[PDB]
Amino acid sequence: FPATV
Amino acid sequence: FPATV
Amino acid sequence: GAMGSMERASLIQKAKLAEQAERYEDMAAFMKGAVEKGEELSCEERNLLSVAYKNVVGGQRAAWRVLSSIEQKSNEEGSEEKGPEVREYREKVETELQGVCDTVLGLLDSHLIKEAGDAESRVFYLKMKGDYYRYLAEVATGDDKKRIIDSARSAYQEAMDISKKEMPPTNPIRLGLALNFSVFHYEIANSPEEAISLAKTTFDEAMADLHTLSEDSYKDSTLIMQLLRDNLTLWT
Amino acid sequence: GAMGSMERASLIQKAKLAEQAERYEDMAAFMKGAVEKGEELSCEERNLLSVAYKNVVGGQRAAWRVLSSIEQKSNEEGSEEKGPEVREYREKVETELQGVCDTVLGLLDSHLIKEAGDAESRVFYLKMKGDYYRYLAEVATGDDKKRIIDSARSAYQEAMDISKKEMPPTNPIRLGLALNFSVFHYEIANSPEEAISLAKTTFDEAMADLHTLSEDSYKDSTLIMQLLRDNLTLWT
Ligand SMILES: *CC(=O)NCC1CCN(C(=O)C2(Nc3ccc(Cl)cc3)CCOCC2)CC1
Ligand SMILES: *CC(=O)NCC1CCN(C(=O)C2(Nc3ccc(Cl)cc3)CCOCC2)CC1
Ligand SMILES: [Mg+2]
Ligand SMILES: [Mg+2]
Ligand SMILES: [Mg+2]
Ligand SMILES: [Mg+2]
Repeated sequence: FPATV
Repeated sequence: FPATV
Repeated sequence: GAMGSMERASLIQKAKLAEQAERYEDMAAFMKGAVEKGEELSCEERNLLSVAYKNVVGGQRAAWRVLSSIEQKSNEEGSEEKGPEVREYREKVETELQGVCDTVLGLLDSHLIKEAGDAESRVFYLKMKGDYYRYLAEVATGDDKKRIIDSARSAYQEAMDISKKEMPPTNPIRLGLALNFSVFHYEIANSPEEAISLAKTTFDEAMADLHTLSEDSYKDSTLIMQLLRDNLTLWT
Repeated sequence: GAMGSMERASLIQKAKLAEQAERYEDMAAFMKGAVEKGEELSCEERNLLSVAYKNVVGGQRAAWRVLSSIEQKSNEEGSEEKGPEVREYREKVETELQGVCDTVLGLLDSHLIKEAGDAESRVFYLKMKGDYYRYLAEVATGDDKKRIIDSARSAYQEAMDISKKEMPPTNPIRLGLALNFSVFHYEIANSPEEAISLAKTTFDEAMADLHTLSEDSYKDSTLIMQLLRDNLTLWT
């Protein structure tokens, strides 16, 4: 899964 | 801490 | 609410203790109580709120994905019928997740966003609004799925418009917003080209503004820029 | 109880799904429902029950220790008075922990232990009884602390007596019981010599019986023997 903050 | 199961 | 009798400062203190103890459900409940006191949140307090709910919903999303995969496998050809249990339990987790999202959206709507006038606070809350609609979109399958997706898009777009006008390209809030909106494009809106363009342009404009920063600000901005690069690498 | 309307088999199925999803609170609730159907548990089902509650209480114990350390530091000379919040939140976590322990003890007393006639089931449940009294002892400070400690000791001792009569020295239940009773001696009963003697004797008697085992049984027994060795290394 892609990075989110 | 020591091992327990 | 169960936190109505506790002092605002005590709720904030306990949210910090809960974080140290990795008790994120407690942390979120404390921060919900703090928001419901009705005063605006400082930067530190906004961070506590976001960390708490990110961790709670993060866990629910991971569980949902495990269960959804098992359910998908159960519906393939040659799979033995095992009854309604997998769907039921996926639904249970899903409903809990939606509940948390609705709780956060509710705090934002009553009344964090409307009281947030400074760019840093307003963009932060609008990003959160986009994020929690995105989580709702991840699990949506009904009549309102398009409207849920559009609600995420609209919140992110308003945040982007303010961020571009009011914040430098290295501002960590501006960067984190762009990171997440880019993921929205890739995973939710079926727009990988928009996702890639946004991530690239955001990275490059940040790169060009690093020269203006202190060491500590440089550290903060470059961390998020690396996340943008990580996603670009995943996608290209 | 909220699980009263769900089929026993469906509760067991969902406990397994919850484990895969790392949803240990759900797993425990499902297994509590399954126990409350009133039928005895198979070996696999006993394992599900133990795994669920071990993980829930494990998390609570870790949080309790974080909070207790902060509280201890707050009571040192030169520490600034920060009000009742740390004690309150440690108490909150503590009360939740005690609640879970009481729930498990309740399942064991009503009526798992009394229906368990085979050595493997009876020893397993009596070990659990010792374990959950040990967790209560970890946080106990009042009039009943000695009685709580003695309740753990008594449950472990009954389990040991049966295990020594009825099970081979390599049996994983016998080994795990001895491991945990040894920790009880070291951490709860202020008896490090008894702890070390038990761990050593258990290890050595198991070593001498490995020759009787299949490859798969050997794997199971040696894993727990290594835990005994790890503790001995910590303690000597
Ligand atoms: C009040 C405020 O200004 N909050 C923003 C902080 C900026 C620094 N920061 C981070 O870089 C991390 N989290 C994060 C960044 C950006 C947004 Cl919009 C939300 C959260 C800290 C954890 O690792 C990821 C970046 C904290 C928040
Ligand atoms: C029904 C039954 O016989 N259960 C015992 C199993 C023996 C094998 N096993 C383990 O070795 C581990 N857990 C564990 C051992 C002993 C006891 Cl008394 C309780 C639990 C598996 C996880 O790693 C530690 C050993 C599973 C239970
Ligand atoms: Mg649903
Ligand atoms: Mg553009
Ligand atoms: Mg107490
Ligand atoms: Mg002896």
